[PDB]
Amino acid sequence: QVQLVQSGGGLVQAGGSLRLSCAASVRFFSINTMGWYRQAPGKQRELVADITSSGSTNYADSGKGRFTISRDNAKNTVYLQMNRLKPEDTAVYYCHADYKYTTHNTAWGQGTQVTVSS
Amino acid sequence: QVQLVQSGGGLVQAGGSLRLSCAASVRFFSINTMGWYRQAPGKQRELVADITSSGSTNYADSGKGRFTISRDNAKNTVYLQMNRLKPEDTAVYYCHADYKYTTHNTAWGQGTQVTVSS
Amino acid sequence: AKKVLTLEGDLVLGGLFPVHQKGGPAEDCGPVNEHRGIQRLEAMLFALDRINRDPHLLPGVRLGAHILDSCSKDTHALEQALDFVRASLSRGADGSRHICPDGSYATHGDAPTAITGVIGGSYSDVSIQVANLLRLFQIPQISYASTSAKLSDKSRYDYFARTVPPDFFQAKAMAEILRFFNWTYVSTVASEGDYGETGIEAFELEARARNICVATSEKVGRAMSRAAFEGVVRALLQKPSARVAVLFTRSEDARELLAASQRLNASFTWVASDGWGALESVVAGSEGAAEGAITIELASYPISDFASYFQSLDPWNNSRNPWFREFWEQRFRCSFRQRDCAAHSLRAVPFEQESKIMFVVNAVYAMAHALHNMHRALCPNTTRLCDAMRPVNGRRLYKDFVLNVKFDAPFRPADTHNEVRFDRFGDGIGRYNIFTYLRAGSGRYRYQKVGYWAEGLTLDTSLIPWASPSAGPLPASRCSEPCLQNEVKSVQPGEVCCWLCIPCQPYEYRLDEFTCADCGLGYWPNASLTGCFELPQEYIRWGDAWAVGPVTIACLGALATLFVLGVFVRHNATPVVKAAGRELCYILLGGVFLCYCMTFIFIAKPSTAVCTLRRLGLGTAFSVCYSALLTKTNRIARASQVAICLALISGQLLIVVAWLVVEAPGTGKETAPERREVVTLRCNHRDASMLGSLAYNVLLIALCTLYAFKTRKCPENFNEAKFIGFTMYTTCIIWLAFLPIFYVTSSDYRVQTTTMCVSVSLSGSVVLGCLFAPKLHII
Amino acid sequence: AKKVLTLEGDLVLGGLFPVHQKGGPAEDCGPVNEHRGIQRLEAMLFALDRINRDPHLLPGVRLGAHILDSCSKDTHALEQALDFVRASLSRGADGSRHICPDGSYATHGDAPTAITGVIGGSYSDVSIQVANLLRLFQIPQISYASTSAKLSDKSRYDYFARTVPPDFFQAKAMAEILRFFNWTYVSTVASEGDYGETGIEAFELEARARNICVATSEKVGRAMSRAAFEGVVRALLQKPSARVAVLFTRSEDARELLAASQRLNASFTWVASDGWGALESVVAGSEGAAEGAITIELASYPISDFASYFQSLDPWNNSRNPWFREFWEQRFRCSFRQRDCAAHSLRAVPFEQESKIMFVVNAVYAMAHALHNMHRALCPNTTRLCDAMRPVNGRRLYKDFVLNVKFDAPFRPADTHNEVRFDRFGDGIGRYNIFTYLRAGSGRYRYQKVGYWAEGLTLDTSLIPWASPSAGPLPASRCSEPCLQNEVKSVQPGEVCCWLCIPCQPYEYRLDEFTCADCGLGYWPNASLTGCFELPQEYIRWGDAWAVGPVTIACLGALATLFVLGVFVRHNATPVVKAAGRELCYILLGGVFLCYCMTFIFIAKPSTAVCTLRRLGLGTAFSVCYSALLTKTNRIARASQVAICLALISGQLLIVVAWLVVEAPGTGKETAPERREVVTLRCNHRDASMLGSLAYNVLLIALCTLYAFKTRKCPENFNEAKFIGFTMYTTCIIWLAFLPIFYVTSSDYRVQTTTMCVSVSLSGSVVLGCLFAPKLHII
Ligand SMILES: N[C@@]1(C(=O)O)CC[C@H]2[C@H](C(=O)O)[C@H]21
Ligand SMILES: N[C@@]1(C(=O)O)CC[C@H]2[C@H](C(=O)O)[C@H]21
Repeated sequence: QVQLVQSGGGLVQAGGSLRLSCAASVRFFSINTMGWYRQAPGKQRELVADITSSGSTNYADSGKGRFTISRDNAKNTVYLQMNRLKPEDTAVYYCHADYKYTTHNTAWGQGTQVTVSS
Repeated sequence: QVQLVQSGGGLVQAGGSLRLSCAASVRFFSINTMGWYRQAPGKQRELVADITSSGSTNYADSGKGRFTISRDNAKNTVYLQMNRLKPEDTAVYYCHADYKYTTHNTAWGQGTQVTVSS
Repeated sequence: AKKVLTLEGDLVLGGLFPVHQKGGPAEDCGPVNEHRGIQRLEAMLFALDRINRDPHLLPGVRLGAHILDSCSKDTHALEQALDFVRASLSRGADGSRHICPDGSYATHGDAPTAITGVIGGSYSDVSIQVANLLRLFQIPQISYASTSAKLSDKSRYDYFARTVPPDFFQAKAMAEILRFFNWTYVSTVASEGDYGETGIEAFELEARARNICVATSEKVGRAMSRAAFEGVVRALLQKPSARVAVLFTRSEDARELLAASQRLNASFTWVASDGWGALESVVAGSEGAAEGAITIELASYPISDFASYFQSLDPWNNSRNPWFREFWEQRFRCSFRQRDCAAHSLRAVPFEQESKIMFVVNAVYAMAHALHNMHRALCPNTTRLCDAMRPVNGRRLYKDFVLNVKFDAPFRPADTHNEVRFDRFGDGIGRYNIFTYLRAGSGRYRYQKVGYWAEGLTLDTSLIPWASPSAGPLPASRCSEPCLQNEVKSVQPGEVCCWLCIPCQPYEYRLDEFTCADCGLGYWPNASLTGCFELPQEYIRWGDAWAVGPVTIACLGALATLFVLGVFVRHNATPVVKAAGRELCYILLGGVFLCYCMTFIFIAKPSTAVCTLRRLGLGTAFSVCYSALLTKTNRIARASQVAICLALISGQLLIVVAWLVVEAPGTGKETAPERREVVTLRCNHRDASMLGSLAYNVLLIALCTLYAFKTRKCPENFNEAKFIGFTMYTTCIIWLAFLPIFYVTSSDYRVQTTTMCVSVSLSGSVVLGCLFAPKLHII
Repeated sequence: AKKVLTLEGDLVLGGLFPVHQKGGPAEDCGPVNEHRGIQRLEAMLFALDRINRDPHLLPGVRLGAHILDSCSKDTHALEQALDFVRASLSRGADGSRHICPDGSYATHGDAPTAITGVIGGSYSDVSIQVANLLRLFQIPQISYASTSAKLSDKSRYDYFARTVPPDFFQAKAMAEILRFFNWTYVSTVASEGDYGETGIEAFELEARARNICVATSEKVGRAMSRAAFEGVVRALLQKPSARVAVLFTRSEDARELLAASQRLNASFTWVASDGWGALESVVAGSEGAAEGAITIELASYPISDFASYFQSLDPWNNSRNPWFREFWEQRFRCSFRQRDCAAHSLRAVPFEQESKIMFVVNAVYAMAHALHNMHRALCPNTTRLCDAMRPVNGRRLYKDFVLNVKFDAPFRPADTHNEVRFDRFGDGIGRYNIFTYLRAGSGRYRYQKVGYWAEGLTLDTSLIPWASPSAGPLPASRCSEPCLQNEVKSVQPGEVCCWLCIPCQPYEYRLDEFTCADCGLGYWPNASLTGCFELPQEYIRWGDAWAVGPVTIACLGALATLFVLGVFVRHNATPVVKAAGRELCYILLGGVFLCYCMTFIFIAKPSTAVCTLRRLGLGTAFSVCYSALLTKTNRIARASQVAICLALISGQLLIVVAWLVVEAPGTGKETAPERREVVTLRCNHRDASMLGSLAYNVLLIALCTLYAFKTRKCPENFNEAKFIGFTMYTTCIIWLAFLPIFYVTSSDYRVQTTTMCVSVSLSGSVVLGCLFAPKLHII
């Protein structure tokens, strides 16, 4: 299998820019889709970013224009940008990768907490 | 899976008549093969009788002519008759059933001790 | 921190219920489960209360409760249920811990309550992961929802007696349902663990037993995302013929699968296992994607007492359930910190009862009955906590009291008589019901029973919309559509499920199941009587669509010849007619009648028993001119007329005798030529005979013509003699010139006859001109 | 009773080794295992003894040992290893047990030694069954033989760091091996357990990735009998094309499988996983059934130090191993009660070392190094047992010291530099070797390295007997043999693995990969240059294999006609010749030369740009007789000869002008008829014009003959007049007779030249007779 390593937590004011970078190994596993979800402890996760390694992408209902994402297959890495920040953006962001080895498994990583102030 | 139930053990005189019965519940399982094994605690098992369920049967090295066995599929039961027994038949005899449900597993039963005197 | 449901009792009963559903990568379990978690927990609590308030069941001892959460996971379930075995391991290890207080009753101020009996393991994987730890400490287990196929054997999971049937009956029901709708091409979706794999393997076994195949089998992991589910739906969409989708997933698993299918606008008929059930949260948000979905659930009936107990529940009075407050918050979308949803009540909101409520109720009742039987067998005199109840052995209780349960099902309807018992393998009775997702209401959706399986499947298409004839043909999933069996034959490759059909040879019809039948020789492939038809219309070769013209012309010429010959023989009183004999006119009239018979026998007569007569007719037609030429050469060679007529008759007789002798009327004809569209009914006996006879006639005609050619001038006759000689010479010449024409057409029946007809017509016209030349001279 | 291997030490190390193999239904485990159990146990003992005597690794603390038996079962291994978690649970529960002796160090006279680290789980199923219980109590685990694919993820089996590669690389190596030998039709055998299922699924994945398919996948259970194995071999024999057999079974499992295969006289090229290995007990008694079997083993090297220690072993001195005495009894077939095998020694008997031995040794060292890391993490100053080592937490040790091991492999050969390290997922390096069971010796058998897989497979066929060219073709397992691609095309059903090939249409050759190429139009299907051949021999139709006779006779007649005409025109001095004009002789000579040229041109001339000239030639040939008839009817109608010749020339010119005008020398010809065996190179431009010109010429000839027939008697000329009139009449009759057959035979082109030659020869003979009649009269 494969594990995901995420980094780029940071602590910036509202309206600033920030980078989340998540990588993983290949181990001859064709990664189907690399995505980013948001989730708070004790709640249900929501989808905010997806890259199907073919140019297709889909974001949340409120972030169809913002939240640009870029995936490179040279190192199997994904980068998510934070340009417009809201006070409600407090849930933990988790990066995931889907690999198909007789199971269509999805592997997650350790997320990074982001905090915004007034 | 299924299990085997045996009956008809005990202590008999050497050279006497001994009959062992082994039955089971079919539970829609296609029973392909049923036989009998003999072993001792801490030792290996050896087949003594087996029925291919097609009119063909196989026996052990010391049971070419004797140790006759017959199976009825109405109740899925095996009966083997013993006529000449040496004091070396102290080992417990076990019966096995062969069923094919994606596993080719073999079901065994409990142990009924058979004893022979001088 | 973690929450534990603790209820004080004389005999504490363990419990493991998945109140929380599958969580994300942050925590072990996130959102709470309302159907599987809350309803079954409250059902167990109500069963415990009813048992404690039942004077006929455990009147002295009290049934306690020690209930934990599994978070729909294996590792979490194990770390939670570790206390169940801790309670016994502490007492086991405290055997030598006897110095200060006492010998056998050493207490340390915190003694966990011994778990003599425990129920739980709603998930198959959780069940198998906890059963090992339970049997390691002699703790019996009774399940209520796990139907794994690998839990039937007692070698590994010896201390496991579920109240539900295994996956074998469920796979048989799915196979019978798929065979009832003639579904052959099947696609399956599984889940990682035990339940999915065992169910899929059993389903493939039953399908191969029912002549059903599956192209691809899909699986899903534990940690999943919408992207992986969308990829699964896309992979399922790679084969358009896979209209059906077999699922062995869980509730939230099927919910996410439906969401992914709806997001991709994928249309499928969904057949699933008991994981789907009659739940509303699974189909919530994916109503259109679940249209016309077949769902199989275990046999169950609603309970009115449990429903009344569940409706009258509030977080204030129900302080014994630690997850009840957060369940209320999640259900009503409120928070107790703000103190806003205090006036909300569950009575107003409609309540749907879980199908497996009766299962856990019967499991608790069976455990209580086993404990009562133990109390009656060990300490029958007293009714309170007896001294024999201190050491509890799981082996004896399981092998003598748990497996020997047979009692009327509690809270059962009065219409039926349901009895809870354990089979030889400690499983439940095999019985299932079927629901179909239909638009029963105007906009609301629900589940309607469409049949049941109990040692046999019974279904009705009246309550199924897509299966009803009003909606049209039912959605069928087959790799190859049934082609036209009349002229297309299917090949049998190394398979038993799929096949391709191509048309066989056009001259053979399809009768067998493997290869098109030949139906013999000389028969046309069709479906007239049984396998192919017979066309005997070849022997009747009248036809004459465009050949009737020359035939009618020949008959008209023959009639004109008869007319002019009659007019001539009637004019015998003329002096020029008296100079000729009376035999020449008679033999020429015979020859003209002979060629009339020739055209009559060539226009209408068949070829059954006329062919040898036809050869005799050709011989006589040749002998007419032969006798004419013999008379011509005999008159030139010199009572006399009598000798000439006798010689001509002898020559004709020898000719016909040779023609009859050379031919052998045997038996045997050609079956059929290389081409098979038309049969042949012809004189396939001896063509060399008639060819040799014709060659002999040509040779004798040539010899007599060379005999007549020696004398080019006849002083005994006037200028008509040279005309007659030239006519004979030109007839011989045109015969020898048309012989190659007859030769080159020796390839088919329809052409060999028209050339002979033209030849005999030309010969008749030549004889007509030869007879009219003296008539034209005396005209 | 049960046997426990206890070795005193400061820090005891847990261990679980399957000393006993699978037993019958009587007891949990019966006979002892020699290669798997005893060898690995003694290897661990040697590793611990060498580490305890190593000053550079744990000089102060002593590594104890608590080793147990698994009996090759999951439940037995669990109930044995329960003490590992008991040792920690007692201390955990004794936190509140503090009244009399003390607060935190309460002792009860029997305190089990805490198991800080434990190694074991040689079987994948045993490994996964024990890993949950180990992680429930914060106990790290390091494996040495289990290569299950479900142990790679850290979500479930977090506390598991094996020293062996997972099943992924093994399946990759199996797929590369099966692709190297062009093995397509494959049959697999599995076992009831995680190892078998995951290995089979990975194998099917890599086979579908390598265009390889598997028809049936067989599985076996734990409790098995020879009858079930015989049935498995019989089911494998149901498909004769399944020459290869993939095995993911155990050691004794493969042994019984080989025994059943030998009992049924079944021949297979066995390919198996690491379960087979280089063991001799598996192939014992089934040498013939194991002939030519490919086995994959984990990469390792023998240890010389352990071999000397293993050979110098006796039950008397080795009192620390409880199973060593019974192992000696089972190996030497003796009993210590009779005291007879005391003189037997292991040095004389040859000793075979297990391949995985060094593995567990490395594991031990790894664990020891982890302990060393602890000595450098909490108490680096002191050397002996510090107070910080009392609480041992598995999380910190596993996540900071066990997963960060990187050290030179102990007892490694000096030739290579092998380094033991843990990857990102706590697995081993992916590298395997290959053995082939061959008769290298006279009668003995052994295993020989025939290749290795390390991020790429490398094999040599020189050391493989059946793969060598000396033994012939290697045994290949394919569903369908490769048929002749020249004229047999394969259909593409709904598969990618198997196919069937049938001969396509004869007129089309097979070039594409799906359908036979059409080879265009007019091209014969062959394989001459690239895809098929072209036969332009249709235009060159000289032939005359049987038609040389008539054409030669026609040329001879034409030459004789030229000769007699020259002799006649040279005899013009005769008085009879002076009575006729000189223009008739000239035009008749021209006509005879013309018909001779037509006879000579009907065979040698091509059909490219000669058809129009041929039509003009037939026109002129008919115009010869036309002018003859015109001069005949002009002489009888009445300077005069000049007018007659001018009229004849004008008529011939008008005839040829009309014949040239009616025809249109355009472009376009027929491609090919329904039959495709031969191409047609014909002047398929305009034949209606040709037949219309012929009909018009015949009509004008008939009109001229009707005009001339009125003056049948010619008193100006002598008896030659009636002769030439009759000649013209019979030529007209033969022309009108040949007209219908000419119009009808136009369907066949080969007959066209023959009938044209026959017609021109008949016309030439007619003109020859007409011209020789005066010569015969004056002869
Ligand atoms: N079919 C399952 C099973 O463990 O047998 C798996 C998913 C789920 C059903 C439930 O009652 O919650 C149960
Ligand atoms: N391949 C196995 C495994 O558990 O990975 C299963 C059978 C056996 C090998 C051993 O070294 O004993 C081990």
